Amino acid sequence: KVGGNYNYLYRLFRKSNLKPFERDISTEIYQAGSTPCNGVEGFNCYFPL
Amino acid sequence: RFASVYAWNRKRISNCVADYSVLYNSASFSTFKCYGVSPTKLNDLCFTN
Repeated sequence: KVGGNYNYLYRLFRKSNLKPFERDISTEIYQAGSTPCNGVEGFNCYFPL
Repeated sequence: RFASVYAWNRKRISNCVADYSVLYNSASFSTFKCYGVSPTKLNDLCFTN
């Protein structure tokens, strides 16, 4: 649709790849740096979907 | 002092060993995109220049 049909999403980041026919709907932030994410991005982390 | 973007600076990095984890694990960067390369495997890859 015009402006984008944001109904659909995909996982952009994960700490490790899926096993065959695995599914992962978790919203926990992906970690790129030293600390845990504590619910925020840029602070060592980025949102995976 | 950084460059003015119309006169953007370039420096050759060569004949050296990198550790891009020192960069990517730091929290101070607001944006860290990579194209054709993944920011993690960047630390396993190697380059001519």
